[PDB]
Order: sequence, then C-alpha cells, then structure tokens
Amino acid sequence: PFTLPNLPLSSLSNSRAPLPISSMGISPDNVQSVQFQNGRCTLDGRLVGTTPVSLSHVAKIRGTSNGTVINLTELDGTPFHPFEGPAPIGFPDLGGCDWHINMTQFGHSSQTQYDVDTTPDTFVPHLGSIQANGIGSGNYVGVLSWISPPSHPSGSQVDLWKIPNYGSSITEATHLAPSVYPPGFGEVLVFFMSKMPGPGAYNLPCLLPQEYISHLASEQAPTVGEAALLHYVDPDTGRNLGEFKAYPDGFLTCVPNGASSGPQQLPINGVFVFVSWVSRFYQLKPV
Amino acid sequence: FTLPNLPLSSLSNSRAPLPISSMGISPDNVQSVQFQNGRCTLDGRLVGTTPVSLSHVAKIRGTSNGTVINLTELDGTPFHPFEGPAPIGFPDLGGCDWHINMTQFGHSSQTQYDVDTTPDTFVPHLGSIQANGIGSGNYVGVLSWISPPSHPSGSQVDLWKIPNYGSSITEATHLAPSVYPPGFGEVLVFFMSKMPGPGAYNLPCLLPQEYISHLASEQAPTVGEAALLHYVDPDTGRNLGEFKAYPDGFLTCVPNGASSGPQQLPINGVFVFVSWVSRFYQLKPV
Ligand SMILES: CC(=O)N[C@H]1[C@H](O[C@H]2[C@@H](O)[C@@H](CO)O[C@@H](O[C@H]3[C@H](O)[C@@H](O)[C@H](O)O[C@@H]3CO)[C@@H]2O)O[C@H](CO)[C@@H](O)[C@@H]1O[C@@H]1O[C@H](CO)[C@H](O)[C@H](O)[C@H]1O[C@@H]1O[C@@H](C)[C@@H](O)[C@@H](O)[C@@H]1O
Ligand SMILES: [Mg+2]
Ligand SMILES: [Mg+2]
Repeated sequence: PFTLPNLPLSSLSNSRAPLPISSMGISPDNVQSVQFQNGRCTLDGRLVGTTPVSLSHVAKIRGTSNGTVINLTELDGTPFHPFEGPAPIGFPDLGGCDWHINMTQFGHSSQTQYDVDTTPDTFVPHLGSIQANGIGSGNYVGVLSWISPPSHPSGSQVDLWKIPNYGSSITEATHLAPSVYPPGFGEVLVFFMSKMPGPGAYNLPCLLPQEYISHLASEQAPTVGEAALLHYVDPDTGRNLGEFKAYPDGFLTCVPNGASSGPQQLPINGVFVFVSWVSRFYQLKPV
Repeated sequence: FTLPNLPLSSLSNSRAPLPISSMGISPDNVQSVQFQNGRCTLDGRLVGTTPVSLSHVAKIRGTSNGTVINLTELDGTPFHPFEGPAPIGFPDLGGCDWHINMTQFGHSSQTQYDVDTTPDTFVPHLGSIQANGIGSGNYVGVLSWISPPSHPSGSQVDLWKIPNYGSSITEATHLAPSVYPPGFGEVLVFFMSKMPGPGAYNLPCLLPQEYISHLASEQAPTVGEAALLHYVDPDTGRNLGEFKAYPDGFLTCVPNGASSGPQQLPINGVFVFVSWVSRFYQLKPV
C-alpha cells in the first residue's frame, strides 16, 4: 500500500529552508494559490521545480564571484543552463524578503554574509547570474541563514508566500513549476511552518516536509488514486485527530471546523497515516 | 526490508548538512569509530545524539551570558546530563575547531562562534560551553566551517574523532558505543563529504541522513543477522558489489585488494536489500 513517513511532524524539516517544522497552518486571506519552487514532489515521486531529494541541497547556492556578479553552477559545480529551470537545484525560493546567505569555501578559512535583494535587474538566476553585492572574487557555497524585509519596494512587508523574480523581468519565461490551488469544497491548503531567524516573527510555509519528499521520491508509488484520505494520528493513543486529503500533485488539504479551529490548532507531534484512495470529491469531516 | 531507492550522490552526510561525494574506508590508524550523529539501527532505533532530520544535524541552541552558553535542545526544551553526551544534533566532529554560524529569532545579523572543544569549559554533557566572546542572548547555531584544532597545537584535522563532551576524558557521558570491523575480511564503509575550511577536509559518516529517516520511519519488524545488499547502477541494473548491513546500523564490504574498494565505486548507485543472511556470510570482493 501507499505510505507517508511514520514520523511525527515536529521531528521533520521545512523543504524551503533547513529548519525544523514548528506548526501547521493555512495561508492568509490575501493568498489563494502558491507557486513554491522548492518542496514540490508529486505523490508518485516526481520532483518538481528546483526541489532536491535532500535537505543538504535546500536553500543553497554555488558559484564564482568576479566581484561584480556571481556566476552560478549546480551545488556540485556542474554547469547550470537556462533550459534546466528557474535557477539551479535547491536555489532559495523565498520571495518577499532580502536574503542573508552564509558563504564558505572549500580550501579557505572564514565565512561571509552575502546580502541578496532579489528585485534588481542583476538578479537573474535563471540565466545563471546574480549580483555579487561586494562578495570578493572566488568560488563559494552559500546557505540561507536569515532574512529581513525587502530592500525594494521600500517599506514592504516580509511575505514568504511569494517566490523571487528569477528572470530578467517578471515576464521572462523561467520554467517555473506550476501554481497549486485550493481544490474547492471548503478545503484549504495545509502548510508546514518553520520559524526563520531575522528581525521579526517570520514563519516560512512549505507544502511538504523535506522527509516526505525523499520518502515519496524513494517510494515511487505505482498506484496513486484521485486523492489519498489520511488520518492525522497521535502516535501514543492512536487517536485520529482529523481527516485530511493528499492530492497527486503533492499537497494536503483539510476542512477547518471554523476560523479559530483548524490544522494550526492540532498538536504538531502527530503522524499522517494513509487510510485509502478516495474520489477527488470525497467530503472531509471538519478538523 | 527496504533501504531508500535513491542514488547516494543525492543524499546527505549525517554528521553535517553536506552532500555525499564518495564512499570510503577508514584510515589505517583508525580501526573503530564512535560517532554520535548518524547512528541508527536497522530496526529504526536512533542512537547517540542522532536526530531524525537533517534540520537538526550539527546544530546548537543556547543562551549566552557572555561567559558561557547554557545549552538546550534545538526546540528550547531543557537538556539534562542523564539524556546523553550533548543535546540531540549537537556537532560530533572531533579533531578540529568549529566555526558555528549563530542567528537569533527576532533579531538581525549572524555571528561566527569559534569553538575549541578541548578546554575544561567545553562541557556540553553538563549543558555548558564557553561563550568565547558571544554576547548575551539566545542563539541557534549551525556548523559552517572547520579548521585545525587549537590543541594540541599544530595537529591536523581528524574528523574520525569525536569531541570531549565531558568535564574530562574520564567522565561518563553516555556515549553511543563504538563500531568495530566485524571480521571475515570485511571493512567498514563510510559515506564521505567535503567540509568547508582551510584544507581538504573529508567528513565520514556511517549512514546517509536519508537512510536514518527511512529506517526510523520503517521500524522494520523482522531484522535478521545481516542484510545482504547489492550496490546497483539504476539505469543498467548492474550489480556493482555485494555489501552487508549489520543490525547496529553500518555497512561493510570486502575490498578487492589494496587497489580496489568502496572509493573506486561510482557514487550514483543505489543500495538494494537482497536477503537476510548469517553474520558470517562470506561476501565476494568488490
Ligand atoms: C546596510 C544596513 O546595515 N542597514 C541596516 C541599518 O544600519 C544602520 C545602522 O548600522 C546605523 C548605526 O548607527 O548606521 C547606519 O549608517 C549610517 C552611519 O551610522 C553614519 O555614520 C553615516 O554617515 O550614514 C549611514 C546612513 O547612510 C546604518 O544604515 O539599520 C537598520 C535598523 O537596525 C536595519 O534595518 C538595516 O537593515 C537593512 O534593512 C533593509 C530594509 O530597510 C533590508 O532588510 C536589508 O536587507 C537590511 O540589511 C541587512 O541587515 C543589516 C543589519 C546588515 O546585516 C546588512 O548587511 C544586511 O543586508
Ligand atoms: Mg507523518
Ligand atoms: Mg540507496
């Protein structure tokens, strides 16, 4: 039968940054669809977007600075070409913020904070090039460390529901993984949340924990139905804490009991368990 | 029984968040190892300071008072000596100085924390390590790069070691037990990664992190004396070598002489469980 990891959510990682999962949640009123490029894996094991199998590749960059630009490669140094995607595998996908990436080197001492505004014309990872912003010549590996409000537009909020502008303009085609929409029926998308360091109470959402991605990529389920009915289970008591659906494209939903009672009010130490394949129209009991 | 159907080169070290770049054997001045991270038995028992998730690997959390950092678990839960040699996920890289990147919830900026693990102030088993200039506050830290140990002065990096978690080398810290080569011409197999810093630093571990989460999820009900495995090229399906996985959570093979061992294998293959065999099942070299 089809399986999800038999691991409690609070033991798992975000798939958009190497951070422990601290809660589940729903999106703000002003967010309907999302278009995350990391943390995208179908139920039959197809990785989508810039998603890697391993957290060791998540929210990382690799490239060589000439003092003006950083020419990007894949994490292992392999060339990256525009046809391959919006950015190299694992490249950070946090829109709506400035990044602070910790840069280190193979064969040299020290780390350097690389400050990334993802809005200027020089930020073109789809074409393999981003501004150096004072990073001296050399080859670096970088990992996202902390975030802050965007440099532009001035006074913008931190909005992690967004993805960055990977192309030379927002109108350049960059081979983005497609958007994910709430499927209707009163079902809402479920997000796995992590606290992100920086000068505010930042919470990073993703569609699946990273360990779900490696699990599904390994499992390569030969049978995927229209929707998987799941129970969110307390491992000790075995109590079913609520019904959820997982959809083939790689996301979970539930029907909240009301505005103040939904997946965010459930304990975070539960385990999602596959129950059965159901119709896409299967109506869930509110959680 | 299953292992991940994933190529090794797609996976992570379990002692630091680094891609796997090769398999290797131990140096000839190392017979046994005692890593505290990357320890999981075949039936899914986490051992030492090993976490389920790479998001906890080689990380620290604690509050500096400017003199010491008082440690907690990564989620802020108290850590007590009876629980182990250090909080879950705490770095286990001996034979080097650490440079840890410290960040804070609710504050800007990062700070490099330089850790000599040799002085008597380095007592993570008792929940305390020297601040070494880290100002007052609560931090989460992740290992960023390493350098040669400050003591003994002039020594080389040696990642086959673990640090001194106790108040002295004689203090009992509830270390996970050592892993020994099991006999029958078999060698311990290590999954290797390259660690940033001023040298060519090679970090070994006993299992990729994704194997840890897989085994911890799977909770195999029927573990035998040893699992016979094949290392397989996925496309071609070719068996590249017979290996054994042992219940305590390590792999072995028999090298084909001094010239040909795990290091000579390509790193894009997949370990596949074949059958349970006896502990003394004799492997074919390679
Ligand atoms: C660039 C920077 O650090 N900006 C942050 C700003 O920093 C000011 C303080 O350091 C202040 C201390 O007295 O000095 C200001 O500089 C003055 C000099 O003092 C003065 O002698 C000289 O004549 O004039 C200059 C002004 O031209 C610094 O600008 O502090 C802010 C409040 O803490 C902080 O929010 C700001 O951080 C940047 O904020 C924008 C949004 O506005 C973006 O999020 C940026 O990403 C963010 O920068 C990032 O964080 C800072 C703390 C630092 O780590 C940067 O490297 C990083 O990119
Ligand atoms: Mg689960
Ligand atoms: Mg494998």
